[PDB]
Amino acid sequence: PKEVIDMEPAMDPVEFCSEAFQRPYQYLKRFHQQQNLDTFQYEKGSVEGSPEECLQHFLIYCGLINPSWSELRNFAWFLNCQLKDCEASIFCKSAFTGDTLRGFKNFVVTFMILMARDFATPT
Amino acid sequence: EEFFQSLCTRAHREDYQLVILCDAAREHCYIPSTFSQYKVPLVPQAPLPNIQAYLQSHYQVPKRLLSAATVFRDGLCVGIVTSERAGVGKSLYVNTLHTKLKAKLRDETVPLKIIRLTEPHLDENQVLSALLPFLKEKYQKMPVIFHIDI
Ligand SMILES: Nc1ncnc2c1ncn2[C@@H]1O[C@H](COP(=O)(O)OP(=O)(O)OP(=O)(O)O)[C@@H](O)[C@H]1O
Ligand SMILES: [Mg+2]
Repeated sequence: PKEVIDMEPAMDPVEFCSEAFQRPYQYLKRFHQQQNLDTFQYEKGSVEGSPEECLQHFLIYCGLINPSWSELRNFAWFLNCQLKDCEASIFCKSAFTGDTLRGFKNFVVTFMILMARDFATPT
Repeated sequence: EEFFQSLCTRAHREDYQLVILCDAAREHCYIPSTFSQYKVPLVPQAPLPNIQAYLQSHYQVPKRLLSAATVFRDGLCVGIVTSERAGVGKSLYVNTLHTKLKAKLRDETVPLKIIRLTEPHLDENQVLSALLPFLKEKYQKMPVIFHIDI
């Protein structure tokens, strides 16, 4: 993907409309710029993103320099399972009912970047 | 050698075009040594894009034929999906051509035969044995993609 982002979209769009790429991109798009994460995400549909922009976010947040597509797929699916577990648990519900829990999902996504660097990143 | 000698003794057409090609650095063996008087010192070679255009001109499937090649690069019947480093886009690309053959020519039911070749010193009997129960049937002469994976 690094060699078709300077020369040449490239990612398969059936993966772009998949849940497994869209939910991590719907969090990383709101996470790149420092927007507030209080409002709820994943309304089960694709937001206005492009394959170029979500490819660029996955290239800049996976950590390693020249990845293959398997490694970005593993990174995105790991973030998918973790944010799906974050959406299935009641900590976002208790954040909605308590209103002093917020800002914890920046910690959540950053610490999955570190654990994902442990799991899905040699070199 | 003695059989070629027998055929040139008995009876043969004297307009025949027999060409032999051997590795030049393996000359101490039998057949390039005992045919050395018919040595042709030019070694005919064509350039690369001429060979590419020749093979592509014969691989070009004509229209109105109901081929699976119409979802490849406008009917070329043979492709090779290669890459320098492994694990990038190849099998998903083959799957996108298979779903594109599912889109055009509706009511698809089209076979995607996958033939994983995973043994050293490639055995053609494996590929032949995987292909014999398949197009000896006459109802699978509908368009099928085959994906040999060396
Ligand atoms: N362009 C792409 N965009 C997104 N995901 C992709 C892309 N290409 C491949 N993938 C993902 O990568 C994984 C494996 O891809 P694929 O089977 O095409 O790789 P490959 O090049 O054939 O692999 P290998 O050389 O290991 O056999 C799958 O999960 C697939 O969804
Ligand atoms: Mg593959």
